[PDB]
Amino acid sequence: TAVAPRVDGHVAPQRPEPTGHARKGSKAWLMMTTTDHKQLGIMYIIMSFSFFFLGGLMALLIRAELFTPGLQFLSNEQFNQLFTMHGTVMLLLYGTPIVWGFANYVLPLQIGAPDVAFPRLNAFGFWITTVGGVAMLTGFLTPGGAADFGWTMYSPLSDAIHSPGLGSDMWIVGVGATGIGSVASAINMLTTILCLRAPGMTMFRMPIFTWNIFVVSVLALLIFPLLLAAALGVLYDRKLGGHLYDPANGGSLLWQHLFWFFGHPEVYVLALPFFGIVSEIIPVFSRKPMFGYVGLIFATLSIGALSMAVWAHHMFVTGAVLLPFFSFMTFLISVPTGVKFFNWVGTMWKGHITWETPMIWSVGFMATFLFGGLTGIMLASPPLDFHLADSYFLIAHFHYTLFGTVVFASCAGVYFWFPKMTGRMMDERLGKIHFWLTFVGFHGTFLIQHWVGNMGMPRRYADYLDSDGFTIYNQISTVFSFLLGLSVIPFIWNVFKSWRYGELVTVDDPWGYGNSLEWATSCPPPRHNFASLPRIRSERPAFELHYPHMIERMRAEAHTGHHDDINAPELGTAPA
Amino acid sequence: MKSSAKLMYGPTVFMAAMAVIYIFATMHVSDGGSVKGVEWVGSVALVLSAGLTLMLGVYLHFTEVRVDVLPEDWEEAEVADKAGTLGFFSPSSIWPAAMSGAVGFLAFGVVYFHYWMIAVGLMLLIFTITKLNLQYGVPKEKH
Amino acid sequence: EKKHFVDPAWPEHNPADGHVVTELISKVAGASSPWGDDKEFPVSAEETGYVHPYTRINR
Amino acid sequence: PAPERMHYIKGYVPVAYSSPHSSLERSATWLGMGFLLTALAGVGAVLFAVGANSVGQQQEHWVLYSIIGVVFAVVCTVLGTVLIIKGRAPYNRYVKETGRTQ
Amino acid sequence: CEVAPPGGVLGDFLRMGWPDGITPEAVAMGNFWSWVWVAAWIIGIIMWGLFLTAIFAWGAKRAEKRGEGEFPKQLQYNVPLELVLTIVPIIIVMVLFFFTVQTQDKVTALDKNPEVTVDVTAYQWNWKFGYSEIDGSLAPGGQDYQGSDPERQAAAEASKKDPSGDNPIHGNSKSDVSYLEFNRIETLGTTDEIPVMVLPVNTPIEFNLASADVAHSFWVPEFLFKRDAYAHPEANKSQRVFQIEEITEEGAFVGRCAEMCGTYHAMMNFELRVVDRDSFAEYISFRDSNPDATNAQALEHIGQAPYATSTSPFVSDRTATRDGENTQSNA
Amino acid sequence: VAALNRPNMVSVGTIVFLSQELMFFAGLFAMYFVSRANGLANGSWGEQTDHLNVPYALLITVILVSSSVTCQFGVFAAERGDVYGLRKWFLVTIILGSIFVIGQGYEYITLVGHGLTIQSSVYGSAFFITTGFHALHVIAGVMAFVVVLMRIHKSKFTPAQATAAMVVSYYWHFVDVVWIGLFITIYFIQ
Ligand code: HAS
Ligand code: HAS
Ligand SMILES: [Ca+2]
Ligand SMILES: [Cu+2]
Ligand SMILES: [Mn+2]
Repeated sequence: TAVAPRVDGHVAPQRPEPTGHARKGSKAWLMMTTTDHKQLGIMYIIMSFSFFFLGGLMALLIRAELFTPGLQFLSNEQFNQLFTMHGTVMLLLYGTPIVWGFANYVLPLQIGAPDVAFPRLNAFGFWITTVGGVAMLTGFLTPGGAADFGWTMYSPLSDAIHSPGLGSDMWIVGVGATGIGSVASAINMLTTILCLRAPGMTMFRMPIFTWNIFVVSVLALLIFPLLLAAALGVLYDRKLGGHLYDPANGGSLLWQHLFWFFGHPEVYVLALPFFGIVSEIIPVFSRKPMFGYVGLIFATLSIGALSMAVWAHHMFVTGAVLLPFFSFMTFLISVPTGVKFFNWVGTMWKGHITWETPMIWSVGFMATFLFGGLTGIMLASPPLDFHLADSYFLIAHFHYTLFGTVVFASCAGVYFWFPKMTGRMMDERLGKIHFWLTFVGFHGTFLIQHWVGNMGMPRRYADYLDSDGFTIYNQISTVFSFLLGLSVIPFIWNVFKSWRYGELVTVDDPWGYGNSLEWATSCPPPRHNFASLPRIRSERPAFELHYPHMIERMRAEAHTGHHDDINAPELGTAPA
Repeated sequence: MKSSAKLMYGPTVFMAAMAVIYIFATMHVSDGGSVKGVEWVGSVALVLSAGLTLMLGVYLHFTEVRVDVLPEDWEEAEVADKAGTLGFFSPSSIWPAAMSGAVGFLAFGVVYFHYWMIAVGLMLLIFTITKLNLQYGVPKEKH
Repeated sequence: EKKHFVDPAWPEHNPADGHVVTELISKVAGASSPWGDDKEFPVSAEETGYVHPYTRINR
Repeated sequence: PAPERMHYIKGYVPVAYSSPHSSLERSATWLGMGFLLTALAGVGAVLFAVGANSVGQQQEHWVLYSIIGVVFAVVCTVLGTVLIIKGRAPYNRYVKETGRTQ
Repeated sequence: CEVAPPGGVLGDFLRMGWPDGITPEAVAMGNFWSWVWVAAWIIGIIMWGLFLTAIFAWGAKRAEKRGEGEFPKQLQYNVPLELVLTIVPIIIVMVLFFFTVQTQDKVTALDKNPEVTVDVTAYQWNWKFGYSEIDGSLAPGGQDYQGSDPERQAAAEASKKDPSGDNPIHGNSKSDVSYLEFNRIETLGTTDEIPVMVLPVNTPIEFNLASADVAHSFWVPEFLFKRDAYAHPEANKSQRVFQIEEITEEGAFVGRCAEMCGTYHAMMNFELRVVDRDSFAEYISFRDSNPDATNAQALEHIGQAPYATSTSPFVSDRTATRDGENTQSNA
Repeated sequence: VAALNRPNMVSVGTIVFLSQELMFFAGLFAMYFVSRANGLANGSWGEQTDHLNVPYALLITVILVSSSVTCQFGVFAAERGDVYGLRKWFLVTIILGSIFVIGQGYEYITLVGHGLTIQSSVYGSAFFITTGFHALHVIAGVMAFVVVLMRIHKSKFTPAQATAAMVVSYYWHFVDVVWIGLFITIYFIQ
């Protein structure tokens, strides 16, 4: 390794300015026209969370109407529209765009890139995602309302006869446009990984988050065009009077196969990047590496593969699918998703854990997602799903999984990478208030709905009779739901305060023990990310950059075995 | 590129296996709780899902079989080896947002199914796509 | 030689080295610049062509 | 020409899972990984056939399902374990030739 | 599973609110359920305990106090343990799947001998039940009874092709209703009447599902089982039949719709009422004797309550519903 | 050495994109094959396959594959640095693809003119959705060639404009290949 000659009159790069100080009119026209992955990342993130609050509104309304038996303020149509558009907003206008926002801001920094492969295509992906959001939500502006069918849009309930209103077509084209955005972002991320890496960073020196974005990018590439094709088939039936989705054609199970082939890989597309974020966060606040790094790569790759085999476990109660095939392969897709916890526990095993805010959020994620996955494997056996399918047990499952990933772990990412986005720290007092409001609210909302579903309350029920015995549980669940809704008040105020008067970050790595390469540059990064690059010889370059004396330990203790690597002779024929 | 090209062969093998298994199972395996017959949607989707990874994997393999030892894929590369021009990247452009709005017009024209709206939407789209592709080619003004 | 035309704005090239660019392969990491690779920047304000106006607006 | 090994001084220990001799770059490993993953479908088929015959079902065809399951599991296992070991040949001779395990 | 779960409060905790099961298939499913929950709570205990260990033990404060230093041991790999904790999941999953195959094939077989057959017809938004076959040991007159209603059925068969010449769907008319059933004795549920469909105890039953328009779901929580009623079940490749070896206990049990079918999806309910075997024989004889007798008249004719007990109809007033008044007390 | 040769980024992005349209047409192949399965289960699929004209589709296919080799000669000219050759061959490709779409239009007017519409049957629906999405991709390909030609009109022919040509050629090769799949499934497998 060469030693560069020191030179005279050297001065370090000038650091860019933090947020809050920006002068009037600076962002307005820049937002319209920018190609910077950093601004597009921040815009993705803010847009997704805005839609998150907008969908949680509808959720609170649903929970209000279930508080007591009867239709106190909603009708039947409006309740149907409400659960439909809550689910749609939460998956396609929060989860996928926030995946791609975190990816856009962080991934070029991690690989040591200046820019993404196709910057204007990146900007197009963002703007078409926002257009899709508008297209979906404008159905409420018609007198008939939004779409009534759930976000799964079964057939023939979605055909021209059984759903005449135009809100359904608005749902269709908006979901399609969100698919367009998802694929543009995938092309960008994948090509940027393939082409623009810093010298020394091979594929097996990238962080865990980058590998996860790799696999989900190929998943999205694989699945979102199929969604668009099937949705256009539905629109073809409706506007052109086609016959492909008729029940006499077998058009119900046609739609179910096409949809869920798209659909389960989409929930894995949401899960894997936030597994990535947690794999970024925990090694920093443990002062340890990521335990089982290469095997963790193989786990992510196996999830990317197996995701295409397990699609039809959402169809056990149909009397149409091959039960043993998909039950077995569902139990198989659970195993590499289970290796994650063992790696994370190994990372924390006898480490020196500092309980900052993002670490707290990550451990809350693990605590919730463990229960979500336990619930899932019991949904994966048919003899249990025959009772639990389309019950509130299923609602409890998929909330315990999604709220673990796209909410808990996404908030962990916010608290973790707020310095790199702003050059300012967030308020830790409010951070923990937000954490505990969220924790109490979520567990008290959704934990009792397991019993509510097991007792025989189906999903998507506007009203029920008080003789059914559900009322007490719905009441407990609704009170804690309103608590969960209150959890965002300190969060919004913490982002708003800290962006504009928060504690200034003076150093390039405020947490101290940053592993990945984004912590080897300024806070915030310059326009082109890097005013200088270190040497890269590990999956944690910034750590070997900040702690030279540690490399001796970092390299020697890395394996359990007595392999005697230090005693070897000089390998190169010459240093030339 | 070299490492990343090999990875596409894992999913390809697996999905080819699952496609053939799914096909001859769904036509062969009897059951009480399910009907017998080849289930075409999953069949076609699994085979073309293997085809996607086969396409991209064989292309990236066929590419890396004729690329030099770049500093990116070299375990001990020095930073100074990558010095020089890196590439052209657009500093800014209005046309992505214009394309998003054009697509929005088209999509709304479909949901309402006004044919003039579909026409105008396709014109907005093709015009803005052309302007994006012609952004850095517009000749200098001449008298 | 005349057995096929080559554009004026094409760069210097050695036929033993393969094409300047081909479908799978290029000589630059990102995209290729629309101003030509054989051009270098910055130039001088003279050959920029730009004449900066002088304006005075009445008060 | 193909590249020569990297230079390492005495007392230096790298981490290089994508070095030239690293099998993870060799492609036969990755096919063998795919076949190792595929082998579990046969075991699923065996458990299915056995358990469906155990409760008095699939009696017409359970022997064939179980046989195809075991031969699928076995051929996948042997093909994958040899595509792997073939892929790991260069690293084995490298460790035979040089002092590092990394 | 064929093993009874643990007893007492442990069993009540483990099944976590599952019905007890009025049929043998339900008992099997609930047993498998209780046992997998024992396993799941064990796994959750150990993993949550590791997380709480990470909180209360491996903190940095305690390490700094006992003189541990700046950094911990930087161990990145234990390759044997990685293999061990890879395969342990797999070999517990294998036993899970073996018992899954067992319990499933117990539930979903057709190796039974139905003595009553029900044709079920969901529509937007109610049910129509009808007795398709009865066994001569249980039917009127002591002879095997087939409940097909010939002319009302022949109309449905005639619908297969429209005589006006449209016929786009593979040769059939769009509105073909041939696949539906039109039995003689039929219990048509209405907005104001819950369909109380009557079955015997200790008798193999077959259910033959279908829908007239969209996809519905026949869910009975006390069977611990549901299946979807699709229109054109043959074309949709859907197994339309289901069978239970017996219904173990007489009573009155509720059943619901579980596939979102539209606006009034919450108002599709029915009552599976289970009576003594001879009481069912007398019921079906009475309705075979009186084609114009309502279902409530026959329920009264064999001493049962006339109207649904396990649920009730819905108020059907968008205004008055809001104060809690949602039954209409048509009983 | 002058410089190390490395992957063409724009070609990589184009192949990652042409991965998308394969899975786009996968759903349409599903909507075709389930419909075919049910229609042959009735024994009534062949009551609309007789509307087809396999010779006309075959000459159509000849025109499209000819255009596909035309744009390859154009890409050869582009990589040589030859702009006039690229103009020539891309124009002939535009012409042959235009002939393709207008012949497909004639076949559509023929099949509609003697009965087969979208609503006439499930067959007509599957036929028109599949062949219609493909025709729209062909029209987009002709648009792309046109945009390339005005690009090499307005700006100077550098290596950048050459890569811009190469990837439109990628796209047209893919469209042609999808027509091979459509042709065998629609007119021969039927
Ligand atoms: C982020 C979003 C989601 C994730 C992640 C997720 C994870 C799983 N899900 Fe799911 N889910 C189902 C099964 C699973 C399984 C097996 C997993 C796996 O990821 C879970 C494994 C994950 C773990 C993290 C495992 C724990 C870790 C360890 C280390 C365990 C050690 C023990 C072992 C290995 C042995 C297991 C044995 C024990 C006794 C514990 C099934 C069927 O098996 C259905 C359809 C059924 C129906 O229609 O009702 C379903 C339905 C849904 C829906 C549809 C809702 C709708 O219709 O709108 C959504 C949105 C959703 C989200 C998500 N789900 N899920
Ligand atoms: C990412 C995925 C998901 C998340 C997160 C999520 C969150 C919640 N869910 Fe959920 N959900 C339910 C309850 C909740 C509640 C109470 C929350 C909570 O997290 C929501 C509270 C969150 C809030 C966030 C509320 C505060 C509101 C604010 C703060 C508004 C102000 C806005 C702004 C923008 C202020 C600032 C202004 C500026 C200008 C800056 C229930 C039942 O209680 C059902 C079953 C429905 C049924 O009938 O079966 C359900 C159904 C679903 C379905 C299936 C939909 C279907 O059946 O078709 C999906 C996929 C799903 C996903 C997700 N859900 N959920
Ligand atoms: Ca209420
Ligand atoms: Cu799933
Ligand atoms: Mn369902």
